[PDB]
Amino acid sequence: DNMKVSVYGAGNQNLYINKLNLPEKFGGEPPYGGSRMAIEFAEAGHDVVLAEPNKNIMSDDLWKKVEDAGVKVVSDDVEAAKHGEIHVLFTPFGKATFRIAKTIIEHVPENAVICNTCTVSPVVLYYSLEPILRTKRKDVGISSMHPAAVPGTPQHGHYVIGGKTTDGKELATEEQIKKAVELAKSAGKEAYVVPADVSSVVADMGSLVTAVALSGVLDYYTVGRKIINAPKKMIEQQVIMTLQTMASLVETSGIEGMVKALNPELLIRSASSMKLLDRQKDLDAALEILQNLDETLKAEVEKAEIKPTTLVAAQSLVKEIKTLIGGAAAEGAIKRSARKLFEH
Amino acid sequence: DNMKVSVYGAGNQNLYINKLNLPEKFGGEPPYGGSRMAIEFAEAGHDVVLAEPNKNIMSDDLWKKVEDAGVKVVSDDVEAAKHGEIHVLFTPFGKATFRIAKTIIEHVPENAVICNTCTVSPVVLYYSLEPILRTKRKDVGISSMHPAAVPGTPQHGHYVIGGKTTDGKELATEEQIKKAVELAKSAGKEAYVVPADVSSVVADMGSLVTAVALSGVLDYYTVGRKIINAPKKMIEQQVIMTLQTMASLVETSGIEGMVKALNPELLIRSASSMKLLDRQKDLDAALEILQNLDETLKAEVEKAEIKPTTLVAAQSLVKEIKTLIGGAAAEGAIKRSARKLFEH
Repeated sequence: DNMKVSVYGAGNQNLYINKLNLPEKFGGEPPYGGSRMAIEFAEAGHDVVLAEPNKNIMSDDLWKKVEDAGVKVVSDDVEAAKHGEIHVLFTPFGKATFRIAKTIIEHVPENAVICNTCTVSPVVLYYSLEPILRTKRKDVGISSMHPAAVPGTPQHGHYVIGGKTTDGKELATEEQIKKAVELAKSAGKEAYVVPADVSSVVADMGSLVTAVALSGVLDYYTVGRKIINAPKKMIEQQVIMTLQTMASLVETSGIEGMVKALNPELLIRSASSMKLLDRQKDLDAALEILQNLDETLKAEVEKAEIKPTTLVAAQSLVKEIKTLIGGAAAEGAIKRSARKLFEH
Repeated sequence: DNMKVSVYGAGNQNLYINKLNLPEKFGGEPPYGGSRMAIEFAEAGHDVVLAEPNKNIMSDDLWKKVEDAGVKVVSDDVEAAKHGEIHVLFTPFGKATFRIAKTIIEHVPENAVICNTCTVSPVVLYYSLEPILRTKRKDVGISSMHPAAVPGTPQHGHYVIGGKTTDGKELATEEQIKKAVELAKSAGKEAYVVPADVSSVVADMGSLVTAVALSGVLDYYTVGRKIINAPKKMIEQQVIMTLQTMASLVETSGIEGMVKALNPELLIRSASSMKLLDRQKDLDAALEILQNLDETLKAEVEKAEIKPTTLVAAQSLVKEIKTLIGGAAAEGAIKRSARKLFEH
């Protein structure tokens, strides 16, 4: 393939090189992140444009490397928009990802696909563009290419690609998803297609939380079934209640408000009595962490306010709303409320 | 002082003595659980009835201990219902909690309060009784009395009492809650009032999941803010996304379906490149656990089906539904869907 590829954002080389010291702490050599993605795509033979308005985002010697790989660098996102059949956003969190996506959407070629990388779930990106996608650009697809490590480090061995959602929504066509997969594979990375509604949870930075929370769920699942012989449905209900309540508390009250509501001291005492099995290293680590909370953090937790939080069964509620106001109106409600939290 | 108390359920002594091996691993002597609460309440000078239909739940010799404390044992829940001003449901069980509550609600004395102990959230218990509580028995309160460990063990030093919810709902009057607090304090216990919509997540066995998940969130919060310098709002959004997605997948697809959806092998690779600070023992523990999943478990994960699961911002969605159909109808939908998952 000789795909036309546009990458947006060179990546913050000061962060990677000078703050985090990736070369020594992880390995590889600069540049890292989006400009490295561009280099790898160009070396795989694709026709690559890198859009980066801020020339000072890396040293002259690193720009040399980008250029030597055959990457064409432009400062104007619209020029990049017109070039690519696939558009890869390596963009600074928040308004930048949404801003650039909204900037390029009116200019990308017929049937183009736009992919986020580390910032924003593809479902949220889709929602942010939905007024345009639903009508004038029904041809444009949304997907993602989550590296799961910083590109340029030896830890970067694959991409996670957001495909058809678990509830059957196709945010991009099969042809568009195949382009993302090939782009990942042509650059020697493995490519894993995952439902777009879960892709960011398995690959982005928050995967730390996913991994730790999951180990806790499995720990309890084992204790519950193998020691207590609690019914499976009950164990599942308790897991749902805990994860939902924490998510809802963070949503209304922030991390500190959530911490205030759950009360680490009380939590430690109850969780302690669940120390039963041979090795529950997750539980041991958790008890040590909660009992030695940051001095500033404890003070910031006591200052926090617990806001009104509604107990819900979320997927059961989604079904309830679909039957109540109809599929179209429910999806509208889900879209608008998702945007208000994750975009606005 | 010297209240009339009714306790329902003596507790599965085989579980406490033989499954959990409490006498050796934790301490104290049987009976444990509900019958031990009755004993302690009687030793504090209260007038106690213990309702237990199955006399074979424990040996005659353990029954002796209960009677010697002055506890009156009956097999009929309705008899206990007429006796108490406070009713304590010791049903770590399943739906028996709902059956007994529905049996006693028409028979409890004026102004009685009904408290569950483990597993079932008082908000859900309230919902299951709501048509009667909102019509014929507006005098009755619902609360909870979650022990910090199994009653009878040395580790049990406090109770968590479910009070007014975070969104300001009063399931019981302030006076009924203070009665519960006074009772809980029997035998020298501490008693803490926690909003009823979060009390079960802090004190029940699911607190294992709460503690471990919280340690992951705090780990990521620290790394995110102090090392990577990720914006706080980004960290909170990813935390919400992770917790919500795991909760929703378990709800639609079970533990096995959720694991299948998130894929521990993929998870280990992404989370590994977040081993980014001196001590992150939760992360270390999680990576080892995910890498050594139970064989029998793995086969049931490959057998599992990932069911339609909808990405949502739950509290934002609750607000959106309210603006669409009004507060009363929204609360109806929330109540019906909560009962469908947590009560059936």
